[PDB]
Amino acid sequence: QSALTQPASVSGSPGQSITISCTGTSSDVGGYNYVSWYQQHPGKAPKLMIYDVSNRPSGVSNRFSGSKSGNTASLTISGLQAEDEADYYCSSYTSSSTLVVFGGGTKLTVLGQPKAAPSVTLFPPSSEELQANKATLVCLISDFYPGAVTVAWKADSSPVKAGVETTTPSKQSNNKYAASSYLSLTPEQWKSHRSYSCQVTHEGSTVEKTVAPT
Amino acid sequence: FASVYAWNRKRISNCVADYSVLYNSASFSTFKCYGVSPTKLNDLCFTNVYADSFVIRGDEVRQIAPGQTGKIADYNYKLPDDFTGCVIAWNSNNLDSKVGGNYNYLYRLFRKSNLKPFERDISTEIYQAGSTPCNGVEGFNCYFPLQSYGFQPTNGVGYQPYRVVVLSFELLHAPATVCGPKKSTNLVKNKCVNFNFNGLTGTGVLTESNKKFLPFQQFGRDIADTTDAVRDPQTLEILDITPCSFG
Amino acid sequence: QVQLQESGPGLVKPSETLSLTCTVSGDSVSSGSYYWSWIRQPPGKGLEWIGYIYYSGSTNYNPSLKSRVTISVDTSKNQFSLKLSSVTAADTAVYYCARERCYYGSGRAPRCVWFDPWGQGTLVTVSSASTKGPSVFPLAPSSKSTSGGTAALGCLVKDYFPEPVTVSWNSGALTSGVHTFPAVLQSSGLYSLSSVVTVPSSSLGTQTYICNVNHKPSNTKVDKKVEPKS
Repeated sequence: QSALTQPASVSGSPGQSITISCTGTSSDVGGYNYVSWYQQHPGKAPKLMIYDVSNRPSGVSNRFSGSKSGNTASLTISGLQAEDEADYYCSSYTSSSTLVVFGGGTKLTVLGQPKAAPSVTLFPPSSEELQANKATLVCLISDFYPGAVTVAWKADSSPVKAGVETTTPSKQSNNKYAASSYLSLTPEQWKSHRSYSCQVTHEGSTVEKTVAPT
Repeated sequence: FASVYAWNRKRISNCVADYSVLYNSASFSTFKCYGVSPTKLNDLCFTNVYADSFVIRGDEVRQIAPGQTGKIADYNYKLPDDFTGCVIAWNSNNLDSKVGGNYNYLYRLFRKSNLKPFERDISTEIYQAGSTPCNGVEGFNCYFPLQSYGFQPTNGVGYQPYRVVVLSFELLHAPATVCGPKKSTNLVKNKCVNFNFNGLTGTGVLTESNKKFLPFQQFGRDIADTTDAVRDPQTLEILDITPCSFG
Repeated sequence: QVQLQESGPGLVKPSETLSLTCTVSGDSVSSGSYYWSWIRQPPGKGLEWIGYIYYSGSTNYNPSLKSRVTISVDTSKNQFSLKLSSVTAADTAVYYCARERCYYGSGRAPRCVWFDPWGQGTLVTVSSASTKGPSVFPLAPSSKSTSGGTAALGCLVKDYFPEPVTVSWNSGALTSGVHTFPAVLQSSGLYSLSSVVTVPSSSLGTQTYICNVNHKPSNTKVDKKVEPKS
C-alpha cells in the first residue's frame, strides 16, 4: 500500500496560500493520529516540519500547518516565498507489515518572475590539454530563469553536430537555472578552423559567444 | 510468572522448608547464595522467607545481585547491599516465547531516581526527559516509560526469557519461625544407646513403661530432677530411661 | 545537537554484499528513546523504508526487502551498519541514515513515526563500468572571459566513473562566484564537469586560486593553479 500524495506537481503564486492534500487507504493510515511531512531540497536530505498530525518542532516558519480529514491528510501554507520550492512527502504508521509508508512526492513551484538573460561564458581547450593530444570547448550558461534553453555549436562558418554533450538545466539556489555543454576536438581540428562559437537560444532571443585559437 | 517491573512477593511463613530439593534439582541454570552457602540452609532457622518472582532476558541475570547497575537493577528491582538469601534462575524459552513475539512482558526503562532496595513502582506517568513539561501527551523528550520484550522462539541465547526467583531470608526479632527438617531412625530397646527425643539428648537403656502421663506431657522427671521417662513422638508410648551400667 | 554521517561506499558490482555504516555524534546509541533506521531513495523517485534496530538488538525489516538485509549495532564506536546481500541493478540509490521516535505500542510491537535527523546521504551505484580517476585541466582567466570589473577562471575535471567527486577553491576559502556545474555523462560512459569562479579583473594572477580536486571512491587529491593565459 502507498498513500498516494494526491497530485504529483503543484503550481503556486508567491504570497497567498497553498494547500497540499495526502490521501491513502483506510483507518490504518487515515484514522490514526500519526502523520508527518518532509521537505527535501534538490540535493539535500529531507527535513520534517510537521509531526503527529499537526505540531511544529523547535524552530520552523509559522506558515506551515496541517490537518486531518477521514482518509486524507492535509498540509497548507499561508504565504509563499521563493525559497519554498522543494518536494514534499507524507509519512504514516500502518498496521499491515510495511510498518511505515511514504508519499510519492509533490513538486511545489513558485510561478512568478521576470525573464532573465542567459549569461553565457565560453572557454577554449587549455594548454595542458593541447599537450594531452585532445581538446574540449566549454560553454557554460547561467541565470536564465525560464529554463527552455537550447544550444548550437559553430566552426568558422558552419554548424557542427558531433562531439557535443549538453547538460539538462539544473536549478540553483536563487531558483534560476544553469547548464553546460562540451565540445570534443582533436587539437589539429582545433587549429584547423580559425574560430569556434557557442550560441544559445532562449525564448526566441539568442546570445552567442566566440573564441579563436590564440 | 510476573512482569519484571511489578514483581510478585510471596511471604513464605511457618513451615518445613527443604532447600535440598531445590539445590540438587539440576534444572536451575543459576543458583547463587550470598549470605549463606547453599548446603547449610537445611540446618538453619529464620523468622520469614520472602520469595520474589519475575521474568527477564537471558543476559540480565547478572544484575540480580547485590551491588550492580543497569536498566533492571537501577529501576526495576534492586537488591540491598547486605543481601542474605539466594537467587535462582532457569531458562524458560518454550513457555514464555511465542511465534510472532510475546509482547506481554514489559519492563521500565525510564525513572527519575534509582530504586531503594526492595522498592516497587507500578506507576505509568509520562516520563519527562527535557525541561519542557509534558502535560500527559507523548512527543520529543516526553516518553512512555514502559517497553516490552518481544520474545520470539528463534532468539539466540541471552535473548530468550529466563524466569527468576529471589529468596530472601530475614530475621526480625520474633521468637522463631520456619526451619529445615530433621531426619530420624527407629527406636531400639534394652541396649545402652545414645538418644535424642525431639530435643531431649541423653544416654541409657530404653524400656517399655507402665506409667500414664497426661495427654500433653512429654517427659517425666525424678526427685532431684533427672529425666527418667519419655514419650515417643510418633507412636506416643511412654518409655523409661535407665542408665547403663557403671561400677 | 546531534549529527549523522555515512561511510563505506565504492562502485559495488552485481551479486555482491555491500555495507554502509552510519556513525552518530551527540547522542549515545544505547540510551533507549530512539530507534536508528535506514531509508533509501532511487534517483528521480520517492522514498521507501528499510529497517530499524533498537539498542537491545530487536530488528525489523521491510517485507519486500526481507531475508536479504541485516543491520547491526556497535556500541563501542557509537555506530550502526547495514549489509544488503545479492545486490541487483535496482539498488542504485541514495541511502540515508536517520533515527526514529517510535511511540510505545500495546502488547504488539512498537509503532514509530516522524523520524528526526536525516543522515547526509551517500549515493551508492551498482554497475559494471568499473571506476576511474579524474583528469584535471585549469581553464585560465582570459579577456574573452573578462568584462569590465571581473573575470572568470575555473577547473575542468573530466573522465571519471565514480559519480561523487568534489572540487573546492583554495581549500574551501572562496565562496563568492564559485559555482560547480552538474556533471555530464558522456557517450564513453564517464562523467565530466567544470567548476568556475569569477574574481575582479584587477586580480587575475594576484592572489591564490587553486582548485582542490578530491575523488572519494578512489583516493585522488590534486591541487591545480589557474593563471591567465600565456
